[PDB]
Parts: sequence; structure tokens; C-alpha cells
Amino acid sequence: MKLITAIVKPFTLTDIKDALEQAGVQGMTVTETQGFTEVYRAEYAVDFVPKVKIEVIISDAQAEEVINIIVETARTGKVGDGKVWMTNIEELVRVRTGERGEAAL
Amino acid sequence: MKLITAIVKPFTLTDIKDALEQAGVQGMTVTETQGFFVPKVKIEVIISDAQAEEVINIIVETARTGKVGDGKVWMTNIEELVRVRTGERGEAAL
Amino acid sequence: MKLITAIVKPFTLTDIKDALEQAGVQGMTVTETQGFEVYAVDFVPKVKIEVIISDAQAEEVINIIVETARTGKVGDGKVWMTNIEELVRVRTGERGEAAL
Amino acid sequence: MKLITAIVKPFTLTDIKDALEQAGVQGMTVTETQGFVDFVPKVKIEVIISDAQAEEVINIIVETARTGKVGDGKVWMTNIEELVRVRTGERGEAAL
Amino acid sequence: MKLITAIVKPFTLTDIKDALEQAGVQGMTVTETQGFTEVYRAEYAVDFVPKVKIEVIISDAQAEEVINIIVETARTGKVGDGKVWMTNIEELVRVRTGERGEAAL
Amino acid sequence: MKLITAIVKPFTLTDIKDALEQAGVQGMTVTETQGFHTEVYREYAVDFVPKVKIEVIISDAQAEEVINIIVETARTGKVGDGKVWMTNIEELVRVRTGERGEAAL
Ligand SMILES: Nc1ncnc2c1ncn2[C@@H]1O[C@H](COP(=O)(O)OP(=O)(O)O)[C@@H](O)[C@H]1O
Ligand SMILES: Nc1ncnc2c1ncn2[C@@H]1O[C@H](COP(=O)(O)O)[C@@H](O)[C@H]1O
Ligand SMILES: *P(=O)(O)OC[C@H]1O[C@@H](n2cnc3c(N)ncnc32)[C@@H](O)[C@@H]1O
Ligand SMILES: *P(=O)(O)OC[C@H]1O[C@@H](n2cnc3c(N)ncnc32)[C@@H](O)[C@@H]1O
Ligand SMILES: *P(=O)(O)OC[C@H]1O[C@@H](n2cnc3c(N)ncnc32)[C@@H](O)[C@@H]1O
Repeated sequence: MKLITAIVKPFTLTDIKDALEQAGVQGMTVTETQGFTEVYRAEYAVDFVPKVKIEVIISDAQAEEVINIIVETARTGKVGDGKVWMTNIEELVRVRTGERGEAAL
Repeated sequence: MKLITAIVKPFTLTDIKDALEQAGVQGMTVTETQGFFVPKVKIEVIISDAQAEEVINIIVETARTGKVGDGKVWMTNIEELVRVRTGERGEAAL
Repeated sequence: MKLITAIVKPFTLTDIKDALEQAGVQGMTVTETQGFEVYAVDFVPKVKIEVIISDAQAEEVINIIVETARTGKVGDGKVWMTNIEELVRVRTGERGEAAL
Repeated sequence: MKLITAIVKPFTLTDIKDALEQAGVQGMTVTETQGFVDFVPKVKIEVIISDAQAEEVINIIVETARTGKVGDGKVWMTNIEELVRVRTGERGEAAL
Repeated sequence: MKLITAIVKPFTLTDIKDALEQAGVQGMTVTETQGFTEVYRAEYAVDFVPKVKIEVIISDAQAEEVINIIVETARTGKVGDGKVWMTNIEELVRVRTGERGEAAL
Repeated sequence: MKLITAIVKPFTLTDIKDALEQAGVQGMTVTETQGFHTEVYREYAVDFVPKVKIEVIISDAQAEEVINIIVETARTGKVGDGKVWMTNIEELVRVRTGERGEAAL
């Protein structure tokens, strides 16, 4: 099992969700986040850029496809398009049923 | 060391916190999120290898309503852990 | 490739950003989060900072964040490392070190 | 027209919404807020209502948000001098 | 002096900001908010509709024009388009200078 | 009764709260909000500036004092220091007791 995490521009969220759903990939968690001076006495960084974090739990066999869908859909060519990364999931449980591993995907 | 992450219904949060505290599990970070809007909370716990499966079972059994939307719980390996205040590492940082 | 995640007090944020930037490390993500009546009342505002980093720089980045986020008082938080199995730059599709 | 604003404990939100719905009042907006390095989460509820119904709406929110302990919050009324429904361009009472 | 408040769909936000700018109106505030069941131990509304609250401080002379710009720019013709309202401002202060009234706009 | 609303830089919040407390003014609600290049994606503003909205319900007799405390504390002299404004409160109720008006302050 893999976790795919993507930090992307907020206005791409709808397009990413639709592209995954047409690939049969449903299930996604979205969190608002920020990437990147003024003195007030300390120093404060003043300008933030809004992003969304998209998290998809996925089978090993579909991990690469999900990455490519998000990359291709989130891309605008301009700078700040963001990053996608993969981490390993060692255990997975569906709360409702208690199914584990593949059965929980 | 393991990271336990759960996406659960917001109204289960206090019950999960209480269930974990009686198991001696202290630290917990809580982030508002949403999924497929439906508001959820992400709960994250850093736990020893020996207690990690117990923590998963506590969260699963306490977050369960039997209805759709109950969420998922997963485990990620932690390769290094440092407690900021002391600089202790590994098991000593837990 | 490594992900460094830290839960720290909100007022350390600029000091951490500057200290990372000083070490040539850019690109951090910041998320508001929190730690800890019948019908929990109090919450403690925290920030989660995440930094994608090469294996060669991972320990240095951990050390910068730990030293920069420390107050000596309870609640200072924790810093941890997870392994990244694939990194992609959205703009180019580049992987690995070319995506840093 | 009146704006009714209330700062209330988050777990009373659905009960207030249902009590207002039974009174025929629809269209509330809900914003996370916090009040008084340690905050207590509250929700701000805002309702736009006719002059004739405004005091009833205050009573519903007060009675449904009350727990009898500290933190129950406050409810207040602001005068609305003009109101427009975006979809139709209706104004005043027709926008309610 | 007036406060104009509007609850509108989030994708109209840039169009509204642009139309206000074209009219020489700047200084809007934007707040994420929600419009509108599961029982647990009791009742809980299950889902929400994302909205944005927009607030603009405006002279009396320009208040109707600003209302009309926001209404025409936020409109889609679909349900959920929101509402725009005006409240009276009894004192306005610019923090930097302490200037009141028209000097604070 | 009056409502004092202030849009100020987030790093001034603690100093404003302490200044209001040492003046005997208790009770405040704080909301995260944003003020305002342009990116096209098919038009989207991207650079947001974080602010906090502070709201204080106050008696008529202390309204001016509260405005001046917030203004003087939130001021840094730089641009973006924000604005403070006053609106009239026609009715006020303390939820816990049902006290009204002055008794609810
Ligand atoms: N594959 C996934 N990846 C990331 N998050 C997920 C995934 N599946 C579910 N979630 C999270 O868990 C919550 C509950 O999911 P689930 O119960 O499967 O949703 P539904 O009620 O639509 O069946 C979702 O709101 C989502 O945030
Ligand atoms: N004077 C005030 N101005 C603004 N908000 C207030 C005021 N008094 C109370 N509140 C809000 O109501 C919440 C509950 O306060 P209380 O009911 O007085 O314990 C606070 O945390 C604030 O969010
Ligand atoms: P477009 O289809 O007009 O917008 C779709 C979604 O994009 C988000 N979003 C709106 N406005 C911004 C801005 N200024 N910056 C980042 N993301 C934005 C959602 O709010 C909107 O529904
Ligand atoms: P119960 O004691 O009422 O739950 C308390 C907590 O539940 C969360 N929550 C409240 N209301 C909702 C709704 N409508 N939807 C999802 N989660 C909810 C917290 O807000 C509250 O503190
Ligand atoms: P200072 O006393 O270091 O911080 C006080 C509070 O100000 C907020 N804040 C922290 N960091 C920022 C930045 N970069 N920009 C705006 N506001 C900031 C709180 O987070 C902090 O506790």
C-alpha cells in the first residue's frame, strides 16, 4: 500500500479529482496549506502562497498511475506548480468494517 | 518508531483522545481536513513499535459508527525522531 | 530522499524558515494544527512544517529545525523523518534529485 | 432587515440549525472562530431575517445554545440597510 | 461610510476583485465560511457548502455601485449564488496614521 | 452597545489582547482572514496577506477607548497595518443567563 501526497495550486483541485475519478480512483483527503519579511518587536515572513495538500491511499499497482494523473493535471507550466511524493504504508485498516491491507483499500 | 494517522468523523475526537490517554498515549496532533464537502479530522500519533498495533485498534474501535464515512487508519515508518526541548532521540524522544 | 516533518510552536516559524533558507534549503510547507464539557474545550495552536530533503542533507535539516524551534519549555514539539520513495516536480515531471 | 450574529459552542450548531429550520428560517452561514496561547473554538452563526422575525430568531438561538456553563456566548443584532439576492437582484424584503 | 458584506461562491472571487479594482475600489477582506445528518451518542449535520465572505469598506457615494458590481459579478443564475448587504459604519480609523473618515479610505 | 472590528497583522494579536486586558476590557472573538499577482488557468489571484479579524462588543462609553487601544497597539508604521471600525449593536443577549443590553456586556 502507498500514500500519494501532492502539494498543488488550489484551483487545480476540481480537475485533479475528476481525472482520478475517471481512472476509477476514489478516495482522497484534502487539506489547506501554505508555502512561502517584516520586523515587529522579531522578524516575520509576511507573504504566503495558498496550496492544497491532496492525499490518496492507493494499491502498489496503481501508485504510479495516480502520480502521473496528478502531475499531468496539476501542471500549468508556471513556477510553483508543486510536488508529488510517495511514502510506504505498512498497515491499513478500514474503520467501519475492520478490513485490513488490500481489503481496506 | 511508527506514525499512526487516522481520518475520522469530527465528533469521535474526544472519545478517541480519552481512549488513548487511558492507554498511556499522550501526544496527539489534530488537523481539520475534508474528503471524498464532508469535514473530517486527521489524528496523528507517534508511538513505539511495541504499542503501534494497540494504538491502531483503539482508534479503529473508538472511531467506528458502522456508517459510511468512518475513515481509515494507517501506519508509516519513522526513521528518526527528536524531541525538540531535550534533543533526545529514538525511544528516548517518545 | 526524505520528508522531515516538525510540530512546533507558531512563533518559531520565521526563525526556522530563515535558518533553513540560510542553509540553502527552500520549499517548506506550513499547516496550522493543534494539540490538546458534556452535551475537550482547550486546544494548543501548533504549526506542522514539512521539508523535502536529500538523504545527504537530512540530518542537518533535522538539527537546524530542532535548534531553531527550541525554547526549553514544555510543548516545544518533535521532529521526525520518513522515507520518500518517489518525488516528482509537477512542472516538468522530473524525478529524484532533479525535482529538488 | 436585521443581521443576527451569535458566537456559540461548536457542538450546539446542529441543534440551532434544526430549531431555526422548524421556525421557517433558512440560510445561515457558519464560520469557525475562537475567543477569550490557548484558544477555545467557537462558531459564529449569521442569519439575515425580517424585522418582524428578528426577536424570535434571537430567542431560538439563545435557548438552543444555552448550556448554563461559562462559554455559552452572546447573540447580537445589527441593522441591515440594504439587502440584495445575488441570483435574482431582488432587494429588501423580496431578497429575504 | 458603509460596510458591504457578501457571501458568494468561491470561484467568483477573482472576478469580483478585478471588477472592484477597475472601479478604483481596493481593500477587500476575504474569509472562508460555510453554508448548509448523523446521530452519535447527538445530531450532527453531515456536509457543508463552501462559501467566501467578502467585506469592503466604502464611502456612501460609492456604496450602491459597489453593491451592483458585486451582485452582477458574483451571479451565475444558479441557486446558492448568495446575498449582498450594507451596514452602517459609525467610525473608520486607519491604523497606520490614526486618520478617520474619508482620510482612512 | 457597539461592535468594534479590527483587521490587523496577526503578529500584533497578543499585544492587542494584553493592552485591552490591562484596560479592563475582557471578551474578544478572533477570526483568521485574508487581504490581497495574477495567474491564468483554464483569472486567479495568488498572493494573499494573512490578517486576523478582532471583534469586541463594548459599551458606548468605552467604544472610543477600545478603538484607540487597538489602533495604537496594532500600529507598526508600515503599510498594511489595517483598519478599525465601529458598528451599532441594537440588541445584545448573554446566552448563559438571558441577560440583555448593558447587563449582557
Ligand atoms: N484512498 C484514500 N486516500 C486518502 N484519504 C481517504 C481515502 N479513502 C478515504 N479517505 C478519507 O476518509 C474519509 C472517509 O472515507 P470513506 O468512509 O471511504 O468515504 P465515503 O463515506 O465517501 O465512502 C474521507 O472523507 C477521506 O478523507
Ligand atoms: N465582548 C465580546 N466581544 C466579542 N466576542 C465576545 C465578547 N464576549 C464574549 N465573546 C465571545 O463569546 C465566547 C464565550 O465567552 P463567554 O460566554 O463570555 O465565556 C468568547 O470566547 C468570545 O468568542
Ligand atoms: P476557478 O474554476 O474560477 O476556481 C475554482 C476554485 O479555485 C479555488 N480558488 C478560487 N480562487 C482562488 C485564488 N485566488 N487562489 C487560489 N485558489 C483559488 C476555489 O476557491 C474555487 O472554487
Ligand atoms: P457533540 O458533542 O455535539 O460533538 C462535539 C464536536 O463535534 C464536532 N462537530 C460538531 N458539529 C459537527 C458537524 N455538523 N459536522 C461534523 N462535525 C461536527 C465539533 O464541531 C464539536 O466540538
Ligand atoms: P512573534 O512574537 O514571533 O509571533 C507572534 C505570533 O504571530 C503569529 N505569526 C507567526 N508567524 C507569522 C508570520 N510569518 N506571519 C504572520 N503572522 C505570524 C503567530 O503564529 C505567533 O505566535
